[PDB]
Amino acid sequence: LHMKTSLPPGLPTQELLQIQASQEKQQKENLGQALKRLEKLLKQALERI
Amino acid sequence: SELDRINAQYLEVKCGAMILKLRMEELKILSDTYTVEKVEVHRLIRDRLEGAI
Amino acid sequence: NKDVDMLCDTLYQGGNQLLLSDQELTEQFHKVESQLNKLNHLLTDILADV
Repeated sequence: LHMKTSLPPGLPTQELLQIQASQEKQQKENLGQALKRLEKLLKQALERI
Repeated sequence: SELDRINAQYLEVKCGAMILKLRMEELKILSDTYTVEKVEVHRLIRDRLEGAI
Repeated sequence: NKDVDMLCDTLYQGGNQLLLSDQELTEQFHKVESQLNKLNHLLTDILADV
């Protein structure tokens, strides 16, 4: 019953897999395209040098 | 995730600063290149080249 | 045991050192910083010449 009641806090590991997949994919999607746009502007500045 | 978000927001804020600094240097060199006299002189050059050609 | 195993595999992602940050995003930050440093060096050279 301890093994049925002493579960660690938060949603379990098999659910934590898609939890971390969703969180890391939204973290990447919010930032990587912004980095690409920044690099495009920066290389525009490089060719304007 | 918040750490990377603040990092990328800092990069987004900072890149525009040097982009606008590049713009300031270009615009200020353009301003100092042609004074009040030089603009009218170059307009007279346009007129003279047109009249010759 | 399986839960512990793929939790460790997901957090390590093949590196002995822990990878809290997204690794390809981290090297994207590094190359953005390096190219920004190169652009800043060119800009400061132009500022010195001006």
